[PDB]
Amino acid sequence: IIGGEFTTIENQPWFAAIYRRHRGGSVTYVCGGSLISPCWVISATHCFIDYPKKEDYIVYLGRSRLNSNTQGEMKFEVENLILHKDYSADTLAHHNDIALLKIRSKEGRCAQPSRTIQTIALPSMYNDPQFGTSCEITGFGKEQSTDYLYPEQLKMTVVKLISHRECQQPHYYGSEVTTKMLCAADPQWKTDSCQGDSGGPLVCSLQGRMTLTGIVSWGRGCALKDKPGVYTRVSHFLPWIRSHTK
Ligand SMILES: NCc1ccc(Br)cc1
Repeated sequence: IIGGEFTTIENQPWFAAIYRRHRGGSVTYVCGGSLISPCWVISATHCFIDYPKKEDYIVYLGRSRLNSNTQGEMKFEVENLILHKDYSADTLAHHNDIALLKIRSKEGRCAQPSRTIQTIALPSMYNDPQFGTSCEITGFGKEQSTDYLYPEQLKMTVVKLISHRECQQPHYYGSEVTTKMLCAADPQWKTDSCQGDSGGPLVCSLQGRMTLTGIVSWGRGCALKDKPGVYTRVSHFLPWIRSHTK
């Protein structure tokens, strides 16, 4: 996350931290995700397309730090890694960039709510907030596009949903942005998601409830003028989600 502030998992208790196991025994961070039910984490297909075996991944919930332990955290294995059949990537854009991870503990349990772990609501079919609405994004991604390290503490920031009309303009992304996506950015372009924030939540208040409106997908750089963050539009994937969550 570029700009914004350091936070803790209690302020974003649906946030899932996804890592990959490495030969040589190293484990490194992959992407964010969101807990949409006790057994299911939603994320972005692009995080996993290169290495699609579930056995390689580990999901933490309740985790406020990247490479050290948080009290109350819970470790899970990936019982089912579901990537979208129609995923494809442009030079810039990714399409149908959505994924599901079915989680279970080695002891076989799914997630139990606590001070640091909660599910997040899906939006109702085709129901998104209006443009100009303020939403929050969260992640362990880079603090500056040029950095080589990820921050050790979880960050969040606030961005504003931008109209399709406006995200169409050729000084933005043009044809590359579609109706399966949402755009969001800072009015002054000073804060944004960045590399490593992919798969994480874009959270908006909807019917007096924190709702998972977007999934961090792609952008031109991070926090660059006229290049807002692009997000998978969750409200247009409910059939995919309901079907594959059975
Ligand atoms: N795919 C990494 C990335 C995602 C969002 C923005 Br904005 C920038 C980069």
